[PDB]
Amino acid sequence: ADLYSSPHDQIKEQLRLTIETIKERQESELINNPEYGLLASVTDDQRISTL
Amino acid sequence: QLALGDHAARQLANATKTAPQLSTITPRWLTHLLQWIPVEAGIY
Repeated sequence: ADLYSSPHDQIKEQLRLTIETIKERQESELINNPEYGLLASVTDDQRISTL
Repeated sequence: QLALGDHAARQLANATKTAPQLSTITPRWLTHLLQWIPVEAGIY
């Protein structure tokens, strides 16, 4: 962090990439979370199958 | 004893205390003589 930070800040770059990964994980959780996910939340009356 | 002694009298007195002295300190002439150049990102 001290030595290799011009023209780019190393800590900020690492934080940005990690936050991107975290946001992708959040998108995954919104769908596949076992207790609050959409797929778990749908009801049997609202579930249908292809013909 | 005619009067109060120096050993007893010092208990009311504040000593002058120096910062600790370090024997290994040297003038370090070479650092003063050299010319120092800044590097942008640790590479030269």
